[PDB]
Amino acid sequence: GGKKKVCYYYDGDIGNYYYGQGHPMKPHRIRMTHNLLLNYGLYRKMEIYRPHKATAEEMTKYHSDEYIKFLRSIRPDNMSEYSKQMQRFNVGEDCPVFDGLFEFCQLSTGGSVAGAVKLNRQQTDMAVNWAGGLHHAKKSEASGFCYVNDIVLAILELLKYHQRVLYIDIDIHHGDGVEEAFYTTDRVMTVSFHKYGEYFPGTGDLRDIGAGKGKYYAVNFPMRDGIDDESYGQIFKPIISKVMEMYQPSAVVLQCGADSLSGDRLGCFNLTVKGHAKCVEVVKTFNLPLLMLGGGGYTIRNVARCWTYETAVALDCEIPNELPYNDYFEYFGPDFKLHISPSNMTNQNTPEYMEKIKQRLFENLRMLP
Ligand SMILES: [Ca+2]
Ligand SMILES: [Ca+2]
Ligand SMILES: [Zn+2]
Repeated sequence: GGKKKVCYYYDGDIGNYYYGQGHPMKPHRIRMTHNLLLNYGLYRKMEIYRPHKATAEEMTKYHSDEYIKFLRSIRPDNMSEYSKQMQRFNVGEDCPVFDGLFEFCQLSTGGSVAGAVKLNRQQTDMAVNWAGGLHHAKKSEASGFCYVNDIVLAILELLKYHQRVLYIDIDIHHGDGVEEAFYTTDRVMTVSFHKYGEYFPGTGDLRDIGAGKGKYYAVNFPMRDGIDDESYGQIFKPIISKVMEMYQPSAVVLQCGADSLSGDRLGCFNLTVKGHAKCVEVVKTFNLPLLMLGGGGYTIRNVARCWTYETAVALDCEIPNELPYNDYFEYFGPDFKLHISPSNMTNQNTPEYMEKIKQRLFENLRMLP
């Protein structure tokens, strides 16, 4: 399918937002990512855009007027005047109020949508927005560190020019927000691979398959602790292949949540950057308008490496394992390499389990026209 034109969305301000003392979600990781790919000379091969700030008008194409209205108003100075509404909208602990909250959502969202609009116009083959991928956010509620669901809004944009859009979610956590939004339609197929069993967000069972017009247009691959490169690659390509064959989308959205990497602070998977990036490689080969977003990721050196590498994969541009000098060079010790080693954790996902789940999803997929 040849080399592909990549467009890439980043706001220099994004790293300055702070969830608070001790919070694992660190918007700084995107700036590190940015700096890393810059120092590898990857700006030479792609177009760089600074997203606009998405507006409430844009946000309410999915979200309720009341919830956005709230997000626009809530500040740390005025919290105690909003306790009820906070509780209503699950803003308080997991999803803290911080300085610039709304603007952060605006910039996060603005890349996802600008990416979609760019793809809609047939001006890029791939769009990259690492600040996006906030799959947990719900119509009137924040969840799992996400406030505004940029993915959904982006898909609402793609649906303007595409009958069928494929959403794939390789974050360790289940894409409930996206799944939920599109649960009753066939215009969006959602595919989430994720840890399942006593683990946020609690949804994403094999048996969760959509409803109504959208029965079989939601697909879930529940996994256990310690999944590795061979196990993941054993099933990702076969499943993505069958899905492409049966569903035939004309646009793909790929959430590349990096918390599925080995050594993640909150994750319990054992993938490498290469294993992780293999997913991007597989979806790439299909040659469809492809929007790539971020998501989870809490060992921030590993997040930087992951998305740097995956941007380079978008570009089909080989980069050395020797990290170039960069503004965060010390975060990458003691090795200063691009690629990571798996840990020695047990893979609870037997080869047999992986084959069984895949055979069951195959059954489900036979049910499409
Ligand atoms: Ca997932
Ligand atoms: Ca669906
Ligand atoms: Zn996650």
